[PDB]
Amino acid sequence: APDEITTAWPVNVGPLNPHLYTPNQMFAQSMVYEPLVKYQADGSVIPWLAKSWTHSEDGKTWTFTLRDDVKFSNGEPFDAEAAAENFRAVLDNRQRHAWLELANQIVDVKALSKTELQITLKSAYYPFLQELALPRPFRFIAPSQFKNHETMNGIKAPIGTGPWILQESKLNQYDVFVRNENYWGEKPAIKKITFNVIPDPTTRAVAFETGDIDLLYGNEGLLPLDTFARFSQNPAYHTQLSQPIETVMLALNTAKAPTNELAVREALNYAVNKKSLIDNALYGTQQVADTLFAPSVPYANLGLKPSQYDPQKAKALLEKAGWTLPAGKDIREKNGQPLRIELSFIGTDALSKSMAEIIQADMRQIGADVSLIGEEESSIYARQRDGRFGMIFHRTWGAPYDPHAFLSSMRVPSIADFQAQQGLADKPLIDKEIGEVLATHDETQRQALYRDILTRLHDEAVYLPISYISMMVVSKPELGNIPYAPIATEIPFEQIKP
Repeated sequence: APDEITTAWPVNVGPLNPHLYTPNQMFAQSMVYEPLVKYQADGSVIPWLAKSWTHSEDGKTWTFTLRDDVKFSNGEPFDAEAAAENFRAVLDNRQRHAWLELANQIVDVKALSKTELQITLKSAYYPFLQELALPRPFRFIAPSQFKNHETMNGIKAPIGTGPWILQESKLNQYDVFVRNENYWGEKPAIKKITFNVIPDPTTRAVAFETGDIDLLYGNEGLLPLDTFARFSQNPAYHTQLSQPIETVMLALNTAKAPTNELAVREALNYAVNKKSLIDNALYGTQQVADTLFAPSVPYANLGLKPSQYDPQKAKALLEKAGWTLPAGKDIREKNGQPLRIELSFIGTDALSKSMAEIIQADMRQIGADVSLIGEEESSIYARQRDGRFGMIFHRTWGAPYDPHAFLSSMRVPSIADFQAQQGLADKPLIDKEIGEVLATHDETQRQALYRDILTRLHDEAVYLPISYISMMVVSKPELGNIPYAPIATEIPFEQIKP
C-alpha cells in the first residue's frame, strides 16, 4: 500500500465546517474545500475555481468568471449560485470574521449567471484576492449541506470540491481521508491518508520510531526538538526543515505596569541572547529574529535597527528610568514596587516552559523578576483576549497573512496584539494608518504607511522578537521528498509522489 499513508495530529479534524474555526483544523478544511483563487509561493494568486476576473475603475466591484466543469464530491454542480450562497452563509456570521477585514468589506455577492460571480466592496480593499485564497472562511461547501440555508449553526456532510474527501472520523482516535476520484484538477498519487490522534509530542516520536506512522509535518512543536535533531542524522529516516515561515516573539503589555514603560520594554529587548535561547531550547533548529517581521516579508525590508543582546545597555536603560537595585537584592525597585512581570503560557507545553525558563533567567540578570504563570489552554486564550498578561508568547501567521492580515487584526480588541498595544499614545494613529494601508491605491503611499506602522511598533518595543521558525518534516524514506504548501497551515498531500 505505497499509496496509503498514516500520519498524526494532536486532535481530531473537527466537523469540517468551511466557515467556522475551533475545533475545525485548518489543514483538513484546506484538503476538502477550495478557494476561487489559489495562493502561490511568489506572492501572486492564480486562477482556481475562478478561471478569470476583472474589476471596476474604482476597484470596488469585482466580477469572476468561474470554471464550468467543477462538481462537489457529491455530484452537485459548483457554479456561481453555489458560490454566492456560500458568501451569504459566511457573511451571515459577519462578526465572527472581524479579525479578517475582507469580511467587513463585502457589501454584496451575486450570481450574474452560472459562471459570472459579482462581488461588491465597501472600499478598494487591495488584499482582496489574497484573502479569498485563505483556508477559511471563503471556501465552498455544497449548498445542499447547509442547515436551514446557513452554515454558522453547523453543516450536514462536509462536501467540498477538493482532491480529498473525509471518509470517517472517530473522536479521540483517527480521521481518514480518501482521494476524490471525480476531482476537476490533477489526481493525487496518494489514495488514503489516516491521521492518528496523538496529543503528546514525545508520543508522536515514539509512534514514528515504532513504524506506527509514516509522516509528521508541522511547526516547531511537532515532536521534541532533541529527537528531531537525532532523527535528522538517522539514516533509517528522512527529515526536512523548511526556510522560516513566521516569527515567534513575546508580546509586552503596554497598558500594564511595569511593561507600560518604554524604558522597561527597550531594556527587555536588550536582555535576551536569542542565539543562546535557540541553541539551548530549540537545539539550534531555528533562526534569530530581531524584528516583528523578517526582512524577507513583503513591505518589511526597512533597515530597522536590531536590539543586539547587551545586558549592560539593558541595565543602563533601567537605571535611567529609576529602577535600581536595593541592597542586597537582585530584583530592581522603583517607588517601593519590584520590577516584576508575569509571563503566562500553556503549562503543559514543555517547549514553552523551557523557553520561559530561559527568558526568566536572562531577565533576572538585568534585575527583572519574571514569574511564570503556566495555565491550561482556555485560560491562556481568555487572557490574551482580555489583556490579562504582562508578557505572552505569540506568533505571526506566515504568508499571505504577513504583513497585511496580521496588522489588520491588531485593530480588533479581542486580538492579543491590540491588547498588548492598548497603552501606546500613538495606538489611535497606528490603527488609522492600518485602515489606510489596506485601502490605498498609491503604491508609494502603501509602502510609507507600512514603514510607519512597523517602525512605530519596533521603536515602541511592543514586541520581543525571538526567532523565525520553520516547518519540520519527519518521514519514512519510501515517501520521498515532501513539498511545502505556500500557506503555513496547509499540508500539500496532493503533491506527495512516491
